[PDB]
Amino acid sequence: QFGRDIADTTDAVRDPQTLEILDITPCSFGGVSVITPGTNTSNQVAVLYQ
Amino acid sequence: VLYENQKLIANQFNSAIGKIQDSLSSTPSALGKLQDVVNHNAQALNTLV
Ligand SMILES: *[C@@H]1O[C@H](CO)[C@@H](O[C@@H]2O[C@H](CO)[C@@H](O)[C@H](O)[C@H]2NC(C)=O)[C@H](O)[C@H]1NC(C)=O
Repeated sequence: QFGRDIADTTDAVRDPQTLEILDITPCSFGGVSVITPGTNTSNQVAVLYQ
Repeated sequence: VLYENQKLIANQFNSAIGKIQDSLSSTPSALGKLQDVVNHNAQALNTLV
């Protein structure tokens, strides 16, 4: 019916309406970081996605 | 003693370098610490999940 992996997480699933199989990959998560100089110097910042 | 034995020292050093180049691949258990630390990191990350 459905697959797993080493980390005990679901990776592949089979729909009932078709004999095909659909893979599962989680939505892209990631931390955010703020590149910045001193606020005495400038007010601008740069956004970095990890 | 270096200047009366320069060719001998050069030959010994080159033979030792070739020997250690062969011995870094011949012995399989010569990389204990790096493999252990990366395997420990992988296992500690796996046991949390
Ligand atoms: C469950 O319903 C789906 C949706 O109709 C079926 O999928 C198709 O159904 C049509 C209608 O007969 C067939 O002609 C196709 O061959 C079906 N496609 C596939 C891939 O099966 C599905 O067969 C149904 N499940 C059953 C009847 O067990």
